[PDB]
Amino acid sequence: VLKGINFDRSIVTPENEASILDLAMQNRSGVLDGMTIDILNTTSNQLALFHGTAVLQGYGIEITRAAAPDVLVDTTGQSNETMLLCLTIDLNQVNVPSGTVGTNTYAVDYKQIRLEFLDVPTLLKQYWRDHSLHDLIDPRRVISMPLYWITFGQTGTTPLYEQIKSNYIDGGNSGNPAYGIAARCENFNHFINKVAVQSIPINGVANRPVSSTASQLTNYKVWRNPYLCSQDPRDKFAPDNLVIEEDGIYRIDISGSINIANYTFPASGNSWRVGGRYFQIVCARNSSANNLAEFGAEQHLPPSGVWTRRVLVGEYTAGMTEQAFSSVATISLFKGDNFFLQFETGTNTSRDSAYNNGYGTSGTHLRNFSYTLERVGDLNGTAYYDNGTF
Amino acid sequence: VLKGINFDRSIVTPENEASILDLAMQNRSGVLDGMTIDILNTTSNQLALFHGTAVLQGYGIEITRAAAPDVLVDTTGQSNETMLLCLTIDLNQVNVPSGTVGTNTYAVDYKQIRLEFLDVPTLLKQYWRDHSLHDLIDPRRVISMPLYWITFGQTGTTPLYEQIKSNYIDGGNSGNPAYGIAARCENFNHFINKVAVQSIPINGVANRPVSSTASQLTNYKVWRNPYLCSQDPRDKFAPDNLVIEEDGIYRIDISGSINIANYTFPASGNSWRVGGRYFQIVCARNSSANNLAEFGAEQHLPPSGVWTRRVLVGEYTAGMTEQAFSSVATISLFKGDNFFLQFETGTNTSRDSAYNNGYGTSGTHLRNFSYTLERVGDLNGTAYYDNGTF
Amino acid sequence: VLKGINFDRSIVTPENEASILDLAMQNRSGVLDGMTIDILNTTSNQLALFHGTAVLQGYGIEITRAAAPDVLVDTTGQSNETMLLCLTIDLNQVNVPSGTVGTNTYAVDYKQIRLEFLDVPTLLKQYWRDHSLHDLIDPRRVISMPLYWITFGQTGTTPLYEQIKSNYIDGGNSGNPAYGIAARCENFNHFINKVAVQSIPINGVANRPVSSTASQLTNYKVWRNPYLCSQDPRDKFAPDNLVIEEDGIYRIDISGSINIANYTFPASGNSWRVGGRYFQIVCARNSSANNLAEFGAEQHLPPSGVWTRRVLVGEYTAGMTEQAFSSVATISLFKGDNFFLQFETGTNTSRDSAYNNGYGTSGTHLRNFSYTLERVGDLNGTAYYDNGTF
Ligand SMILES: [Zn+2]
Ligand SMILES: [Zn+2]
Ligand SMILES: [Zn+2]
Ligand SMILES: [Zn+2]
Ligand SMILES: [Zn+2]
Ligand SMILES: [Zn+2]
Ligand SMILES: [Zn+2]
Ligand SMILES: [Zn+2]
Ligand SMILES: [Zn+2]
Repeated sequence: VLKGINFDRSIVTPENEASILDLAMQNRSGVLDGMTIDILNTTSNQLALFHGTAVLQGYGIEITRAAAPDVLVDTTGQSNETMLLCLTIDLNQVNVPSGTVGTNTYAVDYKQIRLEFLDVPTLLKQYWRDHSLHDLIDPRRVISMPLYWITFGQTGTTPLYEQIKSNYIDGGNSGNPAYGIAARCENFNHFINKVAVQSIPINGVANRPVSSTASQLTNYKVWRNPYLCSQDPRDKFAPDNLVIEEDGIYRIDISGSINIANYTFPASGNSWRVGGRYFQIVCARNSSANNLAEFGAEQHLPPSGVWTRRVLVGEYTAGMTEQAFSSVATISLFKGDNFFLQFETGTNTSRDSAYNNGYGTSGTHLRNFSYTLERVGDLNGTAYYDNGTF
Repeated sequence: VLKGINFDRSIVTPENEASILDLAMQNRSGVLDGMTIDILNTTSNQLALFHGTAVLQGYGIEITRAAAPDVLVDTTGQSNETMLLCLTIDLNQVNVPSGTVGTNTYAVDYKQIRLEFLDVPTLLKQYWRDHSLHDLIDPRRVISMPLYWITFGQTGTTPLYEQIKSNYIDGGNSGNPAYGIAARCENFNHFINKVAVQSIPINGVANRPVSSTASQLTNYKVWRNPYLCSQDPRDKFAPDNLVIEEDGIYRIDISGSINIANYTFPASGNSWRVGGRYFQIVCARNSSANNLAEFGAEQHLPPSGVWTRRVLVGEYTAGMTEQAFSSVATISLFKGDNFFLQFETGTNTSRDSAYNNGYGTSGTHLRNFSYTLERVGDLNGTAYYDNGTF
Repeated sequence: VLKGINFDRSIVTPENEASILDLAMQNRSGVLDGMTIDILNTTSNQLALFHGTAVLQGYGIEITRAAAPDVLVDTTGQSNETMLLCLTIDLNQVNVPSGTVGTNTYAVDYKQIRLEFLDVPTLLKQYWRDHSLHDLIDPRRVISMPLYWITFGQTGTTPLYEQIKSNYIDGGNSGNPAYGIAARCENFNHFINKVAVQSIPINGVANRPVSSTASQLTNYKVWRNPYLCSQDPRDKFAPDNLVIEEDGIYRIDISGSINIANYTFPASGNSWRVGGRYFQIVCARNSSANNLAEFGAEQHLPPSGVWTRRVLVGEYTAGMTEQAFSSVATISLFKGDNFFLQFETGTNTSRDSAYNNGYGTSGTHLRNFSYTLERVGDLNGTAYYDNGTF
């Protein structure tokens, strides 16, 4: 029958308002404030955490402050292991109330909530990002959120820790937690290698032209949303590739210029005319490598016929020292994909190349180059096939 | 007096949390999951629907699963008619509870909820998109959401069905249901007709250059959000025009290049110089035709002085074989409007035309052309006049 | 201990659903409908306001309609002063219920809610935009939202009023209240002054080329979201500068063309070649002046190393009459900052200038110029340092 949830005679239940808060959170779970490690109160038998608030699939969880230590987690028996400190909801457990709402003594022992140590495969099997308490097809009773990588040493030592920033809603994303910017950078200058195909380094290090003969690897300001993407973990691909952590339709914006752009000089033989040289800037996706996503999670397989390369800018050099370009596109990306940008031209400098024979500032380079990658849509349901192939 | 809704001594009512869920839904109503037709359990006297969840102006509605058939709708008396299967809320009705919260027997017969067949004019008069239970000026007691076009044949036959996808929150839009992408496409190539003004086909079919003498109508990947826009229903305008289904401020992104671009050849008579040829790419809106919106609904009239054409790219050809362009603009669009893109140039190929005299690959064409149309703002209240004219 | 908020044995409190509604409002407070001044029922002793709804840090406030006047505020004792009419929540007060839920006589005198007159410094000390009832570090018990600037004259006169539009969620922003468009304009034409550095007027008045010898100051359609930005209050900077009212990551889109663009004419001395002229379009931020934000509020100080200028377009003129450009960038902006756009070129018209020696339509100018400024991300927590410098 047709059942009302929010109607005059309805009873508003706990799952109901949890389902409402989950909707209000754009189906994202995470720590809203605090819940960071407290090293001062951390020993070889206990791990301490500061007070804070978290939302796990619409259920509000709080670590209360008093007097510190705000909370203590038992580390006894954990040694010579890398574990995940997890916040877990277990709906098979029973919450035990005590006292009364009449007196001012009502209290609850929330046995449905746990702070625990799990190994990577156990967490993955009950990770909120892949499974749900509210799931249509496979509804779960136990769900977890990883907070920290905890590396325990020998018995009697305090452990090493690494925050799982993808599970903390810190800032930059308040208001649109499941969307917004994935990656962005400030303007940078990058030397064009004398090759037909090359990636543009989008991860914070560019080969900056410094003199008339030399270029040097120089850092530039870059930012990544750890919930949406991360720098490739393999050092071969780390300067150029992003790993996508979340499926969706993304917008890619690029702008910059090609400086010291090559062309065929106007001479009497070519009727005093500029011979333009073809170049293109492409964005690309690649899913050949599995397990690139956080925790080595299984990649989300793209639909059949999915794109791999897309031209953003395709034109000829125009005989000027510097020529500007700009491009904006929406593209489908999948969890576990590599995402990168490529510059493409011919290799014959006297005939078809957009680059010259010079080096450093005297050689062809990208100048004032920048990009923004933003999640703008999801790939749930029908969209996966209708919108996911391009 | 100043009344509190969420305060210590307040009583949180059903309309209250419905108003909260409606806000959390960005004032969009629709089926969240399931509620699709069940043909196997559909006869000539009954129409079956699968289990699912829907939100109608903040009221949660559920069709429960058990044993199938999840729900049955009476089709007796319906013959030789095209009807709308609607989910309706009727606040004039009384919900009948039974049993008790003490025993485990509390149940409700939600007579305020109906699955029914309505004709187009009846649905339009109580459609959630145009009228509201929460409305300030004209508050309603009965509101409906159309789910399927149901075409009943002769007495004794099973009917034909067409899903009303604008009223299903399937995917691509979870998290920002009233906004996001309206339309997007992959890169395509389109031959420029030897005319002064022409539309660029944005609906999935382009006139692709295939040989040195010929171009052929070729499909390209395109996607449309049915809640925001649809392909024009008139075949004359179907390859080029979108119909806007929702008012708002939209962002239009375009990029591509003009290939085999025409110019005046450098000769001794013009001092060995390139004679550039003017062209422009414009976006346009037109509201002369009423009833283009879904169900033939009345168009929303734009404010006085509203724009009709906007230049996105305006420049000269530069003497190169291929020249890239890009443009991004925010524009106001109204429910019932036609939206389209136009390429504009001169008609004299030896003097002012951006196009040449060739055909197919030998003729001037758009190459790597793509666009994204996105809803980025609404036109409610004051914005209608301050932001709605451009 | 781990406390549940939305769990089976939990008690859902007023602060809880207020915290839920605040999240659903993207942490924005404001009037949702009505609450505008009622001049007809306004005397020299009372100020009247129409019925309406407002949300203040998740608490729903309503002014009820009956018979008018919907509400009356005591103006006795207020004379020869500019005051702020404020809606205030005071959690130190006690809400007084009466009657019973059994009979149909339950009512509450919400003493925690006040409509009052405050001076600018008092409002600033308890303004919702800077302080919170839900705040982690400095939780407050009293918070206010300014609705109108009320200027009282001599005793016996009705006052003058100015609506505080930043605190009214009117339209354009329903669904994404804390984000969306900050500023946008229609295409305009603007004469390039014969200087090295100049601002592009983004506030609705351009110096439009009208004849072969003259340009004239002409209005163009522009829109600003008062919650996000305002026109600079100092007349020296009013045609060009915006004041940012809210911190965040913003997207800036620009497009247009440079018409009657200057270049070195091809002659026998330069081997019949076009000598390109360098120009750049930059966006800029400046925080040297404090108190530019609404109510003269203290500016939010940017992180150390913050950007001040960013190149959007950097290239040479290409020998054509008109050359198009486009650019999209994400930038950090802070409350109290000035934001503006600059056109930059050389000053020698016979050597390095992108502009010529002509005036009006015969002189170099921006044609079909437009922009969109949009808030796309916040700068809360860690983002302030990681994302706030660029
Ligand atoms: Zn649920
Ligand atoms: Zn996954
Ligand atoms: Zn976006
Ligand atoms: Zn309401
Ligand atoms: Zn309508
Ligand atoms: Zn948008
Ligand atoms: Zn709170
Ligand atoms: Zn402030
Ligand atoms: Zn945005």
